[PDB]
Amino acid sequence: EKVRIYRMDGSYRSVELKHGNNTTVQQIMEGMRLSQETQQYFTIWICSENLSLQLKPYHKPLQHVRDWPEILAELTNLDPQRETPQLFLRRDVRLPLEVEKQIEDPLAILILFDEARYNLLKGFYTAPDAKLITLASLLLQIVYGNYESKKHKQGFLNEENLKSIVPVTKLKSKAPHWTNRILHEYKNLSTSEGVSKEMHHLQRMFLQNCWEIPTYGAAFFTGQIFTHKVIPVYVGVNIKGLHLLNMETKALLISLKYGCFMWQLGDTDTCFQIHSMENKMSFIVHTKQAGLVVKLLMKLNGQLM
Amino acid sequence: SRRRDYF
Repeated sequence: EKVRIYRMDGSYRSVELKHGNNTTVQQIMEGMRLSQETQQYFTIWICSENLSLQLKPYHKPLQHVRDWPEILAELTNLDPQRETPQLFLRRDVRLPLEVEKQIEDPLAILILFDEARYNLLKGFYTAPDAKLITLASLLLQIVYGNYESKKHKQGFLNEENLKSIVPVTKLKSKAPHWTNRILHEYKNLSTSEGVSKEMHHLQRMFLQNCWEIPTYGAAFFTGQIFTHKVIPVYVGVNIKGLHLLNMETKALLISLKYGCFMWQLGDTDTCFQIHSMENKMSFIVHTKQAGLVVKLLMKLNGQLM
Repeated sequence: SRRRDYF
């Protein structure tokens, strides 16, 4: 009768299936308490730990849940028995930056933020220290309210506060040196009788600071490049273009805007090639998600001019 | 055709 829909903070809502395991995504949206303005920003994904797939409005979530091992087998080289899929509320990857940039809906801001925060904290955002220090300061206000000196002034910025305001990939070596500027800026949000108190203004300010990160809004895919030397990669694909991360470190390897690179289908459906326009070099990415990536690149580039 | 086109 019912099914869990998660948000990227890990919370979830219970929904009623009008047509049982035949219930569509579109129905489910309407199944929850949501308008077609609100539904403009997100849809349903199905994700297990190592594969996330955006659903069409006419797909049937539960059957994809049922059919996951073969989906996994079609799309990845994972062991099927070690992944459990769940349904998620997450950003529509087609959502143009320009349209998002006008978002005023509290609910949408929240879904979008919980997702941005997850991405920030896991290391999928590369941005300079200044940017990271700003976001951390916003997280402090959001999670702990006004700066209050009695508790903080440094000594209450222990690696476990920190853990929750900076990317996990910066937290052992970079961020211990940012702790002063983080508190300074945190003091200014609380001290600012001009910048708004409210939970959705902070969340929105948070998204504002994310909008320029190159990988913002990307859907990730896993893959490999053969420089015997194999580099495991996340392929990021977004409204701005194509991005490769190291799977281990999250180090950004390359970022390419639509127009400054072209792609070719591999000889088989399990790889694709990227030719640099300026660097005049080529590389191949191996991943059984090749067809996905390539269609998302055609579709998102076409959303331009 | 339909059940395998994501995104």
